[PDB]
Amino acid sequence: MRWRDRIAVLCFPPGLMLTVAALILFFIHMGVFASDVHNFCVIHNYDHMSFRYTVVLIFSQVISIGWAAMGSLYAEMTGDKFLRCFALTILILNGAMFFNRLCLEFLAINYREER
Amino acid sequence: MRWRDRIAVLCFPPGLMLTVAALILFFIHMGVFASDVHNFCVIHNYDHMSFRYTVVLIFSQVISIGWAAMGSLYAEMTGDKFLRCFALTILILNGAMFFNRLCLEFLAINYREER
Amino acid sequence: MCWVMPPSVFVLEYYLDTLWKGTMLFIICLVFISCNVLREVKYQETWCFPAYGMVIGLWLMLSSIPQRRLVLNHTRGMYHFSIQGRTVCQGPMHLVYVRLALSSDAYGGRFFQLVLCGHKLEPLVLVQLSERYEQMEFLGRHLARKLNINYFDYLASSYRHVVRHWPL
Amino acid sequence: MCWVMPPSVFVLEYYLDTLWKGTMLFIICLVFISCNVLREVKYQETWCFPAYGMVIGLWLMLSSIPQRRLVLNHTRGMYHFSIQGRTVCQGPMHLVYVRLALSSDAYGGRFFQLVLCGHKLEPLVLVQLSERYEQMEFLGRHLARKLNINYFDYLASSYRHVVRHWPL
Ligand SMILES: CC(C)CCC[C@@H](C)[C@H]1CC[C@H]2[C@@H]3CC=C4C[C@@H](O)CC[C@]4(C)[C@H]3CC[C@]12C
Ligand SMILES: CC(C)CCC[C@@H](C)[C@H]1CC[C@H]2[C@@H]3CC=C4C[C@@H](O)CC[C@]4(C)[C@H]3CC[C@]12C
Repeated sequence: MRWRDRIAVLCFPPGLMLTVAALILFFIHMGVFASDVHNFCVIHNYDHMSFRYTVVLIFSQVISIGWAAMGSLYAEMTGDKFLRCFALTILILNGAMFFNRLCLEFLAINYREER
Repeated sequence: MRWRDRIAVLCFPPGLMLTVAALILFFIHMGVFASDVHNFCVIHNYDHMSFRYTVVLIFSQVISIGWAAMGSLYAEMTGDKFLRCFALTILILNGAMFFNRLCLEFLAINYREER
Repeated sequence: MCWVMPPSVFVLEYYLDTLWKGTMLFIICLVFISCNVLREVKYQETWCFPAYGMVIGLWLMLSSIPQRRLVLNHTRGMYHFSIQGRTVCQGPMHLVYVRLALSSDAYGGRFFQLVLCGHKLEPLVLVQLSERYEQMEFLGRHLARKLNINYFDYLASSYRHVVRHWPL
Repeated sequence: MCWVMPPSVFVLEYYLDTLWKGTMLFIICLVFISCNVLREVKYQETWCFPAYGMVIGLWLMLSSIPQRRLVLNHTRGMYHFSIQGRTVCQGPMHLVYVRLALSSDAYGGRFFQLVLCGHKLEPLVLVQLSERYEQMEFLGRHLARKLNINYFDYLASSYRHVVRHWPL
């Protein structure tokens, strides 16, 4: 249809947008991961490293993972290989980045606080 | 067509993308404008203001103005009112944005350096 | 309400209820803003949960809708999918139906809903009452008296359902 | 080279020269990276001009294009627009033309180019030789000997141009 009008309004076509949201979640979480690694390696400024927001961005991680999955499932029935490849690539990169941040946080454990 | 395939590859449809580039220039330039006013008003840490990059981001400003104008001209013949309204709104916001930053630089002229 | 809505003089109009969810999300966040829990002793801050709630609520609020309508005008109407502004779906019959759908849980309790089927149409979910079967095709005959098109039932054709327009 | 190209046995194939632009942009900005001008006395750094160079060259390189082809096969081919992978434009004749285009400066010097007109087709820009008209329609007759479709001239029909297929 008028993608034009599709992108017009009232709302929007099926899912899609919900898939590209995982992309911009990937963008911001990659930026935060880069800042974490940068502050861990050279500058050594543990005062302003993300030791403080710990569980809330992990919850953001998991809702983004579920969102990318649900978008892939809700976009697979279009019958076109490109959309499926798009969604599956986003799922794979989000899962890899989640596991990477989990390994990073489990590694830097002696640096936050003690209970 | 298959916007799908349009967004597929090899390149892309006419202009468009060149119009939405002005949008993300507006994003980054409004970001640095916000940082500049924030440093001017309360925190007062002029060492880290945008005193150092002053002409290159002005050149980026003028190239974004020209880009948004050329995209509006190159997308007006689609015959659809929504695209014209889109491009004209981006042109207007970029122009008012540019005049705002020109005024602010002309105001803070005693804080840079002197010849 | 039984003799007001099924007559449905000419066109029908329809909306979505997602604006209720957006308004409730806004109310919940505005409660969450002022004087929330003070868990600095938890070595964490939970403002990002209402921030994500605001992202979701703002996106859901953006789902605006002018009065989803068709050409269910009691004439030879085309049943063209109509929206104030843009129009998308057009078809000569054979697509607008009314179908009964069933849902089940692990226990086996059955819930009955109804959908006006078509290319990106709106459903006919009844007002929170599905435990018994009641009358089935009586409201179906009322829809037939409106602009008879279909009244589909569950599973295949078999029996116990009526059709009015066919494309062969 | 005068003989080899006109027969253009069956299909023709075509590409773009924007890859050259991306390549020279990358080379120039790579030169710009190492040991540029030292204008810290100018109270400024000019690295963001080549950063915009990165951006422009990387986008211009992204315009990949596999061998733009048609159904100019010397048969009853439909001249359907063909690309390795996707296909976009289809048309039963009446759209693929060859047209002479003219450009002028403030002085009045005339420059002549050629375009295979159609729905998002590719042009026939000759290799940097346009001061005189030479023979004009002899190459048009050779295109006609290929798969005769049109040979359009400037302005309206009038005279001095030949048509082969018409939709009336
Ligand atoms: C709300 C939804 C969309 C999730 C997005 C989370 C955003 C809002 C969060 C997650 C990552 C966060 C940043 C992570 C790191 C830094 C640097 C630190 O020294 C102070 C906090 C600060 C500056 C945070 C600000 C807020 C932030 C950007
Ligand atoms: C290259 C094209 C796309 C234009 C993009 C301009 C970008 C690269 C420029 C413009 C605004 C710039 C930033 C403006 C402000 C700051 C804070 C200052 O204390 C140091 C420089 C720094 C961190 C700059 C880095 C480079 C920057 C982000």
